Amino acid sequence: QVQLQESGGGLVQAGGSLRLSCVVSGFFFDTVTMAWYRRAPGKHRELVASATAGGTTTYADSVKDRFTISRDNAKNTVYLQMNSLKPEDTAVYYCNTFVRSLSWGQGTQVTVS
Amino acid sequence: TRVFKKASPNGKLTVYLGKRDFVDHIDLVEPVDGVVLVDPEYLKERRVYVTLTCAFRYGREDLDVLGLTFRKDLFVANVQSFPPAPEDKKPLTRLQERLIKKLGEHAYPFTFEIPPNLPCSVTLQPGPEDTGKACGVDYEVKAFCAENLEEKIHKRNSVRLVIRKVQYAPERPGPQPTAETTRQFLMSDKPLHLEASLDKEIYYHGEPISVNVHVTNNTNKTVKKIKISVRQYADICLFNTAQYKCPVAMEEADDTVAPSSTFCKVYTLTPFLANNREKRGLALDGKLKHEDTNLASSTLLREREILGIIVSYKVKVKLVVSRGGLLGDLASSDVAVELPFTLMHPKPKEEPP
Amino acid sequence: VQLVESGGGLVQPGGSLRLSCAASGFNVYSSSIHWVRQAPGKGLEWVASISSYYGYTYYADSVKGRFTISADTSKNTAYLQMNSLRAEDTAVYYCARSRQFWYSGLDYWGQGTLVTV
Amino acid sequence: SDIQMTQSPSSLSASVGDRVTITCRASQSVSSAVAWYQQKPGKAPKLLIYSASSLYSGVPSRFSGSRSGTDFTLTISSLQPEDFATYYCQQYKYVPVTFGQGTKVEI
Amino acid sequence: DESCTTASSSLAKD
Repeated sequence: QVQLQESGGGLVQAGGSLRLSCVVSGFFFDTVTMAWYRRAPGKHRELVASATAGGTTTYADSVKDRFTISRDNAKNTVYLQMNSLKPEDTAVYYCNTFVRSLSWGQGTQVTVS
Repeated sequence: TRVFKKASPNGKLTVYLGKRDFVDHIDLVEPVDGVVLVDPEYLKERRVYVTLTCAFRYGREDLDVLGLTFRKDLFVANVQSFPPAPEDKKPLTRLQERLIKKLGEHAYPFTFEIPPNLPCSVTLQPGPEDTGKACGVDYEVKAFCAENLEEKIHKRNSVRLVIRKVQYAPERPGPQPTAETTRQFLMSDKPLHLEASLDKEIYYHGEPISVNVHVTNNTNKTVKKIKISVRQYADICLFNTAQYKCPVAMEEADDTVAPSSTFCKVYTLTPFLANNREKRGLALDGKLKHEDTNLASSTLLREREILGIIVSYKVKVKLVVSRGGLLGDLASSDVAVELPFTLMHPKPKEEPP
Repeated sequence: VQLVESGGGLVQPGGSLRLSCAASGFNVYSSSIHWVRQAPGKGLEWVASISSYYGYTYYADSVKGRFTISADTSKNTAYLQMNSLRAEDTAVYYCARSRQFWYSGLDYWGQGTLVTV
Repeated sequence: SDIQMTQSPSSLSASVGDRVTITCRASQSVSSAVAWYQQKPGKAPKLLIYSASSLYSGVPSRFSGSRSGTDFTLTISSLQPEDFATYYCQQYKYVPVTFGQGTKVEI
Repeated sequence: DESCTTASSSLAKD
């Protein structure tokens, strides 16, 4: 079985902040990537990811300079900090990775007014 | 539209293909285009291979392990997707550039060309006590990560994907399969003339076959029984060449033709699977995993000799004739005729299976 | 090309009916035949399916053990034996056909027969 | 267990010329196995769409199908006077095949 | 010591 759960995320006002996290379930998480994707309303599903263990801070440059993308070992989770959130930042965020090519959860969801 | 994906157990590799069914035309093959996503966070090995393997899978007769097979290769082609090969310079398909647009720079295209005159995907029906792998001819795409080409590939560091080579019925129907035979007996002066024909040349799987039968009995004898049979002929040329004739459907009408009279009747036969699960060796269309598949489509050849398993069908019409008289039971009294025809799937007007 | 149902009417609870579905213009070994019922004012519920080509039968959970679907391929006709009928089984029983190679929806339907229990 | 085919809305009203969108979400993943049927009252069902988006032969071109993940959309671009009926979805990737409750479109 | 099943992902239109 594979449990995945994006955690948090909801109503947010512009110029504020967020925090998200998700835990993989089952795998021996020794050597790994975290191939996060994220969606958009009625769109192709696209990549924003980083953070294997050992110093990986990588981005698709739409969302650089703002996201403390950060993994974890003992909890077996990996986080997402957000700042000053854009009408393009409003989306449906997944936490996939092609370790088992995880069928995703349901995605948290935000709003900018 | 959609695409297929499959990941390795350890996640380092994810093979992408556009479709599983590849249409085999007369001489050209459709290209095998796809991409391989290699995650650079884990790549260091500096060489990723993808391998196309055409293998003959069979079970060993001396081993009592159900499903235990060995694969004899018939065609192997390799492409080094990462880094880009210094020699190989190939154009990308529109599908491929879309895949690159989706995944990003970490997606490396690969394109394999299957040469003509190779066997199509055929699965031999397993026996009652085998539940494992399926024997016959199958394709496999294996993409893996290694230091060089000699090393034995660990299965967790790999991904295999079954694909099928299929054929469809020709657009223009061929000439009507007809056959006649003339038996002149030694001690008899009038001959026995048997005529049979099919309504057309191309049939679909599960479609009725109409056998126009014309018997001209100018003899003194009487036709006692009419045996109709659809037999699938399979020629397997690998080490040696073998052949067998296996009846897959039949009806024996006891219709009798009296002397000095004519006969005309329409017989209808349908070859099907439901009454054939107990047989061994029957040819079936390639399986993806272990799901049931229909009777093997007719093999289309190119005029040379082709490796693998070549399938064909003929209709046999057999008259059982009475004996006695001068020569007793020494001389056989059977009369046969054979009628080749084409059994294939119609061209998909919309979407693949 | 025509599908025709038969053998409907009123029956007291606990009675039986036998449905016939005469097919014509197409075959039985290249088509799979299905029965789909519709309760008065309710939705569609699949109950039975037969693939003569593969010799397999499929049933809805509500009819397992009570309904038995068969086919006379020589007469191009399917049959559905229905025992232990209850009042909730009252519906219009449709005969439908699908392409065996391969399933592309139920493309021909009969006018249906009324069964009141 | 049984695949649940949540079809929504159960009923909707629109005028001649409106673009009608009938969604139907499957409780679990169904690949391309979606059909759309047209049944008129007292009449037998008519096949409209097969293999999620492939328009069946002889069916007017105003009908089209789409798939976004496990969501499926039946669109009637230019609503014609005879397209008022009950529309059913169908999954057919897993046995047993189960149908949706239906969406009755009325003027 | 295992293998994932063959799944099916998205591809945008153009």
